[PDB]
Amino acid sequence: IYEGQTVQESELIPQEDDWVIEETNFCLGRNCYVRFREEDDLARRALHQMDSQLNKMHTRLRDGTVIPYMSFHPDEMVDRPAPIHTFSEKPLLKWTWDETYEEAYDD
Amino acid sequence: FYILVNNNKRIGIYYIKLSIIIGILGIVLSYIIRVELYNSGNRIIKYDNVNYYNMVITLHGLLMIFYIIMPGLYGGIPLYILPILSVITDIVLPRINNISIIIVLISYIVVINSIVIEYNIGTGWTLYPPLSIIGTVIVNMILYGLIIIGISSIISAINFMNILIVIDGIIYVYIWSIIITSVLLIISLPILNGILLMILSDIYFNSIYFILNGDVVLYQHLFWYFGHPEVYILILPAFGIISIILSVLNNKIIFGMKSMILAIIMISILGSIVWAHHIYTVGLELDTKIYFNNLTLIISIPTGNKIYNWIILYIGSYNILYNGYQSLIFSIMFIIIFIIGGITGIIISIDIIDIGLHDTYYIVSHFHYILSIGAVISLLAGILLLKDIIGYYNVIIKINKYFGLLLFININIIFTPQFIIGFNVMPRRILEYSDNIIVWNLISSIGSISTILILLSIF
Amino acid sequence: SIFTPMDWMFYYFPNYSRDKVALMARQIKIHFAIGFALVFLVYHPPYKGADYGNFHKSPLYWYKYNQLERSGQLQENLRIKRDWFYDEDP
Amino acid sequence: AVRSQIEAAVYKWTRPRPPRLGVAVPRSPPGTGILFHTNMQTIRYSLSPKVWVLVTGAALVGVFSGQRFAQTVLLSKNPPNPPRYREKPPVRHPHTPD
Amino acid sequence: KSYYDDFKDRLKPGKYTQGRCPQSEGDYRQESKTIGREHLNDDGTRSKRYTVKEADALGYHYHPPIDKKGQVYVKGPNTVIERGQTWIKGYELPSMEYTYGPKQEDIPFYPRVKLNVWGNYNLVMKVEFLFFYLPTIIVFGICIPVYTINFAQEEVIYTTMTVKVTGRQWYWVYEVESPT
Amino acid sequence: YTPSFERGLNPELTSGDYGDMPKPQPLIDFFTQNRNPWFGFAMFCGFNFLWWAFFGAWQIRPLWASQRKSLAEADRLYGPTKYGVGKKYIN
Amino acid sequence: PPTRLSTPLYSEGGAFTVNWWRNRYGLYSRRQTDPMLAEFLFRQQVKEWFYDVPSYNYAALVGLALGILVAVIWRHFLFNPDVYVRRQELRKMWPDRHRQFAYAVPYLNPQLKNLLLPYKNSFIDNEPDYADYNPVGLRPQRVMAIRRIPGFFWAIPQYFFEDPLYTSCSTKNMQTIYKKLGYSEL
Amino acid sequence: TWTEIWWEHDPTPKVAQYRPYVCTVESGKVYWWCACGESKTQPWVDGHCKCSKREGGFRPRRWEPEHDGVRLFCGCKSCFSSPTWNGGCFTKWMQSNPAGGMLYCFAAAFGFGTLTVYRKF
Amino acid sequence: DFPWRWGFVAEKPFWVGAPILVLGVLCLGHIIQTMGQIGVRPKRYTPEWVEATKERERAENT
Ligand SMILES: CCCCCCCCCCCCCCCCCC(=O)OC[C@H](COP(=O)([O-])OCC(O)COP(=O)([O-])OC[C@@H](COC(=O)CCCCCCCCCCCCCCCCC)OC(=O)CCCCCCCCCCCCCCCCC)OC(=O)CCCCCCCCCCCCCCCCC
Ligand SMILES: CCCCCCCCCCCCCCCCCC(=O)OC[C@H](COP(=O)([O-])OCC(O)COP(=O)([O-])OC[C@@H](COC(=O)CCCCCCCCCCCCCCCCC)OC(=O)CCCCCCCCCCCCCCCCC)OC(=O)CCCCCCCCCCCCCCCCC
Ligand SMILES: CCCCCCCCCCCCCCCCCC(=O)OC[C@H](COP(=O)([O-])OCC(O)COP(=O)([O-])OC[C@@H](COC(=O)CCCCCCCCCCCCCCCCC)OC(=O)CCCCCCCCCCCCCCCCC)OC(=O)CCCCCCCCCCCCCCCCC
Ligand SMILES: CCCCCCCCCCCCCCCCCC(=O)OC[C@H](COP(=O)([O-])OCC(O)COP(=O)([O-])OC[C@@H](COC(=O)CCCCCCCCCCCCCCCCC)OC(=O)CCCCCCCCCCCCCCCCC)OC(=O)CCCCCCCCCCCCCCCCC
Ligand code: HEA
Ligand code: HEA
Ligand SMILES: CCCCCCCC/C=C\CCCCCCCC(=O)OC[C@H](COP(=O)(O)OCCN)OC(=O)CCCCCCC/C=C/CCCCCCCC
Ligand SMILES: CCCCCCCC/C=C\CCCCCCCC(=O)O[C@H](COC(=O)CCCCCCC/C=C/CCCCCCCC)COP(=O)(O)OCCN
Ligand SMILES: [O-][O-]
Ligand SMILES: [Cu+2]
Ligand SMILES: [K+]
Ligand SMILES: [Zn+2]
Ligand SMILES: [Zn+2]
Repeated sequence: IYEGQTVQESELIPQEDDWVIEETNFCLGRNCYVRFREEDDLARRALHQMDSQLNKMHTRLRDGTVIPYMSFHPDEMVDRPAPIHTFSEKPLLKWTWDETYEEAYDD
Repeated sequence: FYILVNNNKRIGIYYIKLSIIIGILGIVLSYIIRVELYNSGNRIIKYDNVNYYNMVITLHGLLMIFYIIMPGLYGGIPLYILPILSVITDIVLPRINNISIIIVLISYIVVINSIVIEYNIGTGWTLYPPLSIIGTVIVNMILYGLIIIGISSIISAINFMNILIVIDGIIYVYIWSIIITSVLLIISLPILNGILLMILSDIYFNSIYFILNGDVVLYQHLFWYFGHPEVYILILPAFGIISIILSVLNNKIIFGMKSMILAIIMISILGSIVWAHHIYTVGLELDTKIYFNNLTLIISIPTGNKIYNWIILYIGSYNILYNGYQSLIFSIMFIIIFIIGGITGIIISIDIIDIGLHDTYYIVSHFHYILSIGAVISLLAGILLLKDIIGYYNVIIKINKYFGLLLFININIIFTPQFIIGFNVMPRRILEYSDNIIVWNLISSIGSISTILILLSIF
Repeated sequence: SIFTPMDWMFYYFPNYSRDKVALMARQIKIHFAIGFALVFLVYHPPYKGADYGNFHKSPLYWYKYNQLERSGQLQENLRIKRDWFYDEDP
Repeated sequence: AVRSQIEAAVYKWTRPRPPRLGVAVPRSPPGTGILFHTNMQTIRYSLSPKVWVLVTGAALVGVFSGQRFAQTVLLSKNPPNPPRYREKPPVRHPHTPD
Repeated sequence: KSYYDDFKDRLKPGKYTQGRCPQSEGDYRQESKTIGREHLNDDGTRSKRYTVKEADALGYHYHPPIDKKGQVYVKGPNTVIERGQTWIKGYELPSMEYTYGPKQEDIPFYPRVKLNVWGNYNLVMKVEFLFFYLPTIIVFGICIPVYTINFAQEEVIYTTMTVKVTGRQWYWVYEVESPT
Repeated sequence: YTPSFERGLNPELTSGDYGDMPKPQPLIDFFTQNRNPWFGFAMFCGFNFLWWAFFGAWQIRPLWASQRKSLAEADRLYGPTKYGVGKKYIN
Repeated sequence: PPTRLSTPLYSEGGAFTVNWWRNRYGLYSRRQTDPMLAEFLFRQQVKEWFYDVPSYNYAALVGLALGILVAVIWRHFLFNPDVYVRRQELRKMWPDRHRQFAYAVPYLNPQLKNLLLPYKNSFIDNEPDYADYNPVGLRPQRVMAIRRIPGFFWAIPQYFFEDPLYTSCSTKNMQTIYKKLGYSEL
Repeated sequence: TWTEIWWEHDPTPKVAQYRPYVCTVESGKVYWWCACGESKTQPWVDGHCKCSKREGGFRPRRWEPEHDGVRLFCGCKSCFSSPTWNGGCFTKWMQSNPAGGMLYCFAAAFGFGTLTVYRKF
Repeated sequence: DFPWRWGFVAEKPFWVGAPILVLGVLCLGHIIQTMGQIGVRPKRYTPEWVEATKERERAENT
């Protein structure tokens, strides 16, 4: 069964005595029904909807990396509402292994 | 275009839309029944027109199963998200997907047209001969609908099985539920078609299979060989939805994924070899009855494992997250309701207990708790979970605690008394009844009128 | 194995359970034989099991039986309490 | 007075010992204090095994002791059934044709 | 505070029911004559000519997008060169106030936390074992009673009287042996 | 209804300046919801539905008094003889 | 479960083994396009399914259910008098089917029926032995059991000698009561 | 007991009260709950406790009611549903005084057993 | 963003409105079905018929 990543004792040693877990808010903000503008026509309302996607949002950490919106299933990865053609580029399921080949490295 | 569209997501919406439309007729038929059963004596159906009541119950059962719940759970949600849950773009067989929904509509039009034009008589949704083969042409029309519906079901099953070839990700629990349901259809539908043809042969080709020296019990075996897998075909997609909702809304990985998958597989294998618990009262051999009774109880073992795995999904979830969302409430309500329906199923699995409870309203309440509450609520829960993806609006259902509470209270009022009535005893498929069963029937009737009013509040 | 958590099987019998695929097959085969044996060895055999004079009396049976036998309860329990239908009306 | 003595005795005996972890985790570096905050998702407060048993055991005694209390005080035993006497049945069934 | 008051101005109450004037006052069914809007109706919806009567998927207005070199227009990233390195600045979505309306302030705090997972593999395996075999034990407890009651129904009995019952539409016929 | 100020088990921890923040109250207020008459009406309401769900509607009994009496007489005069406490029940 | 492809997987000989499974797993697979990728996906499936402890519980259940299923099917054909496969007896009128009638009595007296019928007194309260006696002789005479059915029958005492009213409700006592009145023979 | 014996890196509160604080709250207003148990305006942060000063990992807990009414607020500072009360105050008390917990649980169980047995019997 | 009916209902506390709605819906259902049988007086529910059933039960020891 999965019980999280394994941690070694040395990995828990801080480089400063004042380090504490970062208090970054992972609440993306306050939302409601997407509110369109009467002036926007069909094309521009589509742009408005595409700019309100929660799955395009993320939280930036203190080192510049971002933790994105993540889901257990790919149903939450398409634009909401679902467009006619969703996965133009095949989603990549990344597996990890310890195998390696010499061609990838250079000395 | 609107009819020429092959997009699977559009077709998924059409399945949901069509099920709601047909649902109104099913609800009307259901409402006619409880109004009549309010008290002894005719209320809205003349004594000289008792044949109409038999048609109402026959259509209520048929429409709700084949035209409402099955398209909703096996045609609607799966066609929308299944290709998305898989990493593929669209359904494998786009043109077949289009014709399947059109076939469902045409069969519906044939059925309702038969109500208007043919004489109205009924033989139950199970169409037991010889009663089914001595009836009028409305029975012929209903057979055409079922056969036509069978074509759509099988081709849709073929469509989902092809996902195994093209799936570019992991087979999630939900995908397994649809795949195994397709397998059940592939193995059970051809048997149904064969026996239905024999019914047509007697009705229309002067066949003598269902007269003396021809065993009428032959029909019951072949029909229920498809009949029970059908109820498991209805519920298995509901199980898949519950697994997704509970995991997603609690931010918890599905526990025992492989146990869940194997439970679904086990249920299908067992569900294909226990059909004769519908035939306890016909006088089967002693050893035959013991076998089916023993194997029927075994179905609870895999079904129980899924229940417990669901419970641990909800346990321990973060308190800060708001738990009043309608989708979450419905998913939790399903566990509570399904346990009631399943436990009563185990009670009526014991054949000696079943002798008293066969063809009584206890059996009605048994399958209503599972289907009318559980399956509907699972279908509602799935649609609510996908509200943003689907994009429908103009309803107040996402956060509506009144609707959930009122629905739960009132549906329980309809069907809890029917358990009590079963021991009293009141037979099924009956219009009049003795005066001393009025109190319980009256309470359920008040429950039925109340539920219909609640539906108007969502808009 | 019967009624056995397989984690125990993995731990205490590593060599036997080294091939998991083969282990799964034995699990199916073993339980298939049990089901087959029950029908033809427990249910089927004709003209057997009617020796009602040989009811098994476990040690718990005798402990309770002797306890009541020592007192009068056993005699009182076995006594027929009523053998007439109508009571006499005074 | 006696309550205080028994209360102290149970309190001392029930103080939990460090758990025997059933999971593989590292040892926290020496001198590491509080690193998280109170806005973290709340972790349920669970009783220690000894306290849970004592409290749970008391409830079991309570519920069954209450059951015996009701059966012996609140409820009553059936008196012997009334004597059965030979009675005259009705002369005719009310629907017998005349 | 009331967050609705922040974006009250954007929401001007409507005039017509369902957002359209009567067709007599303005014909929203006709295609727009504005240049570059030939595929839209006056009210902004797509025209039937564009989507149905002359749909491109049916062979109307054939215009292959790809060019001779097998290329299509692609918009490049926002590149910046600094500190001896070429960087790409990602596109950040606009403030949720612009798209949704509420002012993004006083947001409740929800911290980062990793997945809630059940631990103690040894304990968990026993729980899974119980989930399977506790129902199995219950089934076994029922099995023996089931066999017994089934045998009771079919027991051979020394009956001395026979009553034959025939069901007919819609009445019952009873045949009994008349005494001699 | 100008509820009272409940200092609590440790009065020192309620001894500060609350400003506009609400001050703790007696527990009876929670059960009455500050004597909201509609909570009390919705309360009287709660007991009625519960009563109907477990025992039936006993608000119809005043109208059923006369017809219940006739049923009681019929059982006593013509129904099967009851014994002991059984006389208390009429079907 | 090894995590490096260099470490081999132990396999036994036979028709259901690791080697046997590897040969057939990728027959219909479009994803196992080279040795490295094929082995990785093969071990991924084996790890996920065969190293899952709870999965073995379902393996036991399918075996038991199928074993019963095959036995009942086979028993009907072999022993059930009403089931015909040969045609010799079906070409004669009913009174002449002597060979088929040979199955009747032995098929009427399976072992389990004899064992469990005496336990009817765990269900019936009055006259549990009403049908015990039958002079015809097609079946053995039944004798009521002395202990309750194991399991969920806590309603009745563990042994029937503990019940003060058990003997009074026997068919013999009731027959005595009604005979004394001339009410009935049984 | 998570803070007491399992994990030593989360802030550990002081119990202000082993009973909830009843307070009237208004919809559309935000309240701040003391998570350290040292505020003098319980169950709210007073501006001088650890939560107000952001000291030792203690921070105020934001809370907002959906509807107006009277709500119960945690005084033990460890209820799972904090700031709201769900009975954790009694549970945490039993951990501190297990002998007392037995008396209450026995009494509560005794009442439940009598009523349930009396009605069914 | 909601019509008047929902704005009115959603403003009240859930446990104030909810019990009232449950009772109200049930009462309306009973009233609606009682409309079609105002003044209907079957003879089998009269006192005379009730007594006759008691006589039958005594004779049949029901
Ligand atoms: C060798 C011998 C040779 C012999 C030779 C002899 C030859 C004989 C020929 C025999 C064959 C004849 C037929 C040929 C068909 C050709 C098809 C073709 O190529 O069409 C291209 C052609 C393209 O059209 P076009 O010329 O480009 O113009 C289209 C428009 O411009 C705009 O394009 P569009 O496609 O968007 O527009 C179409 C659509 C656009 O309009 C809409 O869609 C309206 C907006 C939607 C509103 C909401 C509807 C409800 C929700 C439904 C959800 C499920 C939808 C499922 C998918 C659609 C299914 C139809 O409107 C319709 O067509 C009607 C839509 C009906 C929807 C029905 C939904 C369920 C209704 C439930 C009823 C409940 C009451 C029960 C009682 C009544 C029962 C009938 O197809 C169409 O678009 C039209 C199809 C029309 C034929 C439909 C026939 C249906 C028959 C039903 C059975 C009736 C029998 C019983 C009667 C009972 C009466 C009571
Ligand atoms: C039969 C009497 C009928 C009376 C009429 C009906 C009156 C209305 C009652 C409405 C109650 C609603 C309660 C809230 C929903 C429950 C959710 C929940 O549990 O989560 C809360 C909470 C979860 O955290 P949260 O986030 O704060 O809550 C989320 C809400 O779901 C968020 O939901 P929200 O946004 O809607 O906010 C709701 C909020 C605001 O809630 C309210 O506004 C409700 C305030 C309490 C009102 C209670 C009035 C009781 C009146 C009884 C009258 C008796 C006499 C009748 C006539 C008899 C004639 C013979 O709730 C709270 O603040 C939670 C408070 C904890 C639950 C308290 C429930 C029990 C109250 C006491 C009942 C006493 C019955 C005695 C019966 C005696 C019969 C002879 O913690 C719990 O789960 C609480 C655990 C349970 C504690 C209470 C234990 C039961 C009380 C003692 C036994 C009483 C029976 C004795 C029988 C003796 C027979 C001889
Ligand atoms: C004495 C006699 C001795 C006789 C000896 C005979 C020896 C025969 C040797 C047979 C060896 C088979 C070798 C091939 C293995 C399968 C490989 C495979 O399919 O490759 C994928 C391949 C696609 O290639 P791919 O790109 O590698 O796929 C990537 C994955 O999609 C991406 O997925 P992923 O990577 O996330 O996961 C990988 C894997 C994930 O799944 C697995 O790895 C599953 C592994 C277990 C499979 C079962 C093995 C057998 C277990 C023991 C059972 C013993 C019973 C004993 C009873 C005895 C009674 C007497 O995915 C799949 O396997 C997908 C296909 C699953 C199809 C399942 C269809 C339902 C069958 C029931 C399920 C099995 C239940 C077993 C029992 C459970 C209770 C204990 O699939 C296809 O080509 C799809 C074709 C679809 C055709 C459908 C229409 C067929 C006609 C239907 C007729 C009616 C059927 C009725 C069925 C009733 C069921 C209850
Ligand atoms: C001292 C009190 C009394 C003790 C009695 C002891 C009895 C022996 C038990 C063993 C000893 C227990 C000692 C525990 C010591 C504490 C250990 C510990 O760790 O403590 C801290 C620990 C956790 O502390 P924490 O983490 O700080 O959080 C504390 C919080 O308060 C959070 O607490 P929580 O989350 O643990 O809350 C528990 C809550 C959680 O529960 C839920 O969340 C439930 C959610 C789903 C609700 C579903 C409602 C029902 C749906 C019905 C469907 C049909 C609808 C029809 C509608 C019609 C139209 C209106 O549980 C319940 O509400 C109980 C549900 C029980 C099943 C209900 C169904 C009964 C059916 C019976 C058969 C019916 C046959 C009918 C025949 C005909 C008529 C007679 O707390 C506990 O352990 C509390 C345990 C208290 C449980 C008391 C439950 C009593 C229920 C009695 C039911 C009576 C039924 C009568 C009828 C019977 C007919 C045959
Ligand atoms: C979705 C629909 C659905 C579902 C899931 C089920 C599921 C089950 N059904 Fe049901 N059934 C119907 C729909 C359904 N049924 C219908 C429509 C009829 C009537 C048809 C007609 O006559 O017209 C019917 C009829 C029916 C009959 C009577 C047939 C007759 O004689 O007329 C029986 C008898 O045993 C039965 C049994 C079962 C059992 C044992 C299950 C099991 O799957 C239930 C298992 C679930 C549980 C047991 C609860 C969960 C498990 C636990 C909580 C732990 C383990 C529990 C135990 C070990 C007891 N069903
Ligand atoms: C899915 C199947 C289904 C559903 C939903 C229902 C729903 C209901 N049924 Fe049932 N019913 C059957 C299937 C179903 N039924 C079957 C198969 C029989 C046996 C037929 C026979 O006797 O031959 C039967 C029999 C049956 C009888 C017995 C008839 C007789 O023997 O005389 C009665 C009597 O009251 C009854 C009542 C009801 C009521 C009051 C509702 C509902 O009103 C309960 C509450 C539901 C609502 C208020 C509507 C909710 C909305 C939907 C269900 C649609 C949702 C659609 C989408 C989400 C797309 N049903
Ligand atoms: C269905 C009838 C078809 C007739 C076909 C005729 C050709 C015969 C050859 C092909 C069919 C195989 C049967 C051959 C039988 C040969 C011996 C024979 O005559 O047996 C007769 C005998 C009974 O005949 P009677 O004596 O009249 O009846 C006595 C009381 N019952 O028949 C049998 O017992 C055998 C019939 C069944 C054979 C098939 C196997 C049975 C078990 C099936 C189990 C199915 C579940 C799954 C199994 C999984 C296995 C991995
Ligand atoms: C090249 C591919 C060929 C595939 C062919 C497949 C053929 C089978 C297809 C399914 C149909 C099965 C045949 C129907 C069996 C009906 C038997 C029946 O009804 O008999 C019962 C008795 O039957 C039983 O005892 C029940 C046994 C259950 C039979 C089930 C057979 C089919 C099971 C299919 C399940 C799905 C596949 C599972 C595969 C393995 C899963 C691990 C009636 O008994 P009584 O009326 O009392 O009469 C007795 C004497 N007068
Ligand atoms: O059918 O259950
Ligand atoms: Cu079934
Ligand atoms: K009626
Ligand atoms: Zn503080
Ligand atoms: Zn608290």
